[PDB]
Amino acid sequence: MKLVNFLKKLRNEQVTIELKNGTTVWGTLQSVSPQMNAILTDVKLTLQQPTASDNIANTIRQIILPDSLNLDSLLVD
Amino acid sequence: MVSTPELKKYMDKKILLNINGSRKVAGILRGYDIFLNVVLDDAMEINANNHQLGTVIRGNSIISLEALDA
Amino acid sequence: MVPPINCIFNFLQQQTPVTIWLFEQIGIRIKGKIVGFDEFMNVVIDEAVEIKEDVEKKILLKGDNITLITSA
Amino acid sequence: HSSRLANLIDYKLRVLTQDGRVYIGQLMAFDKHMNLVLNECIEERVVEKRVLGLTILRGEQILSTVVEDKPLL
Amino acid sequence: GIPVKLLNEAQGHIVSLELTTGATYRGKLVESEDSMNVQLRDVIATEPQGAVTHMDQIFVRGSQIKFIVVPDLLKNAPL
Amino acid sequence: ELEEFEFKHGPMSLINDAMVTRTPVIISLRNNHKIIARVKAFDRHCNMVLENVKELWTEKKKNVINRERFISKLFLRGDSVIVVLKTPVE
RNA sequence: CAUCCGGGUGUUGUCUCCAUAGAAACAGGUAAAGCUGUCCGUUACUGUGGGCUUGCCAUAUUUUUUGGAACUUUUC
Repeated sequence: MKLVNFLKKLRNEQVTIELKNGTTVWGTLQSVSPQMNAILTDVKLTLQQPTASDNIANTIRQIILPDSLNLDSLLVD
Repeated sequence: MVSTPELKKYMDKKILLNINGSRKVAGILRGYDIFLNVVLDDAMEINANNHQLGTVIRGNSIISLEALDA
Repeated sequence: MVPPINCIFNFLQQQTPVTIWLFEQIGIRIKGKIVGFDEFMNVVIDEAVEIKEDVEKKILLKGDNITLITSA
Repeated sequence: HSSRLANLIDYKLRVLTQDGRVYIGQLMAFDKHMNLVLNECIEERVVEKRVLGLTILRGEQILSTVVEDKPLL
Repeated sequence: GIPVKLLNEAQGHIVSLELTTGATYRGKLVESEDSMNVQLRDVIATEPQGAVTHMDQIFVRGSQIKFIVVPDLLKNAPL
Repeated sequence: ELEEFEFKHGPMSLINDAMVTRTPVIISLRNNHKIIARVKAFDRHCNMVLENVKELWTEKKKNVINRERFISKLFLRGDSVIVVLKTPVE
C-alpha cells in the first residue's frame, strides 16, 4: 500500500536524482531500501564540479527515471 | 524513552535557564515533565534590565539549565 | 509534581490569558485564552490577537510551532 | 533489508554530512537510525584537515556514504 | 545497538561533542541515554567565533547532539 | 484499516478524483519551484509520479529570468510537496 | 624397594566383511601424516528442490527516515 514497493523494482535503472541539499547524482541503481536508502553503482555525482564515485549511497527530492520504463506494469503488486 | 531525567535534586532550587533565541530567565524549578518542560516560580528574564514576572517554560526550545549557587 | 499537562488544564477552566512564543520567529507573539486543547499541543485560543507593540486582532495553532506557554 | 550496510563493515569510507563536512575513517558499527561509529576520523572543511579519533555520527547529520578504500586485513 | 551502548561504556571518561547550534563543549560524562541525551560536569564550551566559557552542569538533547567523540581505548570494547 | 475510508472522503479523494479522470495538477514545491505535470500514482505521504513535467522558476545573475524543463518521469518524495492544486481543464 | 594380574590414549601396520573406478596419478622427507608441489571429484554466474546464520515484525502528529524550509544581502 506504498510507492516504496515499486521502487525496489527500479533497481538496475539509471537515475539523476536531486537532493534536499540540491546535488546531482547520475548513476545506476543497485538496491532500494524500505526507508529509501538507495545504493548506486558507476555513478556521476555533482554538487562545485562533477566527481565520479563508484559505490554511492531521507533527503532525496525525487529520482527522475528514464522514459524507457513502462510504469503501469510495475505499478501493480 | 519514557524515563524522564533526574532533576529531582534541583527541584525547588534556583536555575539559570538556557533557551532558544539567546533567551535566559531565572526561576525556581517547581516541576518537571517527560519532555523536559519546566515550571518556574519568580520568573525574571535576562535582558541587562531584569523584569520580574512570577512561568511555565516549554521544553524543546530550551537547551540547558545551570545553577547560580553551587 | 506539577506536570506540563496538569498545568494546562487549569488554564482552560481558569480562562487565564496566556502569551505564545514562536518556533523560530521571536519577533512575533501570541495571546488569548484557551478554551480546550488536545494531546499534541493543539490550542484553540479565544479572543485571538497577534502580538513594535502592534497588537493586531477563535484561532487554532499547531503544536510543532509552539515555543512557550506562560500564564499572565 | 540492511544487507548493504553490513557488507561495508570493516571498511574505510567517505561519508558526507548535512553541514558539508566529510569525515573519513574505518567503519566500526551501524544502527537502525543510520547511526554509524567510525575509527580514525579526519574531517575536511573546504585545503584543511582535522584530527579527532573515534567518532559516532548521528543519522540526522548524515547525507550519504561512499567507500574510499577496500577492507583492511 | 552498538551506536547507543558504545556511549554508555564510555561513561566516566571525557568525550567531545557537536551541536546543531554549532558550538562544542567538552567534559567528563555523568550519564547517557537511548535518545542520545548527555550529562557532563565541568564543560569547556567553545563557539565558532571562539569564545571560551564555563558551564557547571548541562543536560543535552538527542536531536541537537550532532557528532560525539569517544575514548580511543574504548575501541577494543567488544560488541 | 481506517486509511481506506478517508482515501475517498478526504482531501486526497480529489487526488483520486483528478487522477482518475487524467486531469493535470499544479503542485507548489518546497524548493521554490512549482511543478506542472500529469499525475499517475500517489501515496499517503504524497509521493507522486508525474508525466510530462514542467517547472517554472525565476532566477538572478541581476534580473528576473524564467526557465522551463521537461521531465518524462519523476517520483518525487512528498516531503518537499507543500501545496498541490487540482486544477481541472473543463 | 620389587614382582605379578590387569588398564587408557595415540600412531603405523595387518586381518575380516562390505563397497567400489577414483586422479587412490607423479615426485620431495621426517620419529608421524595430502607434511609439501603437481593433481583431480562437485565445480565458481543462472532455474527447480532442502535448511537457516538471516531481513528484525510495518511508528507521516516533540530526541534521529515524511523536512523550521525557502530566499536575500554584505565583509575577505
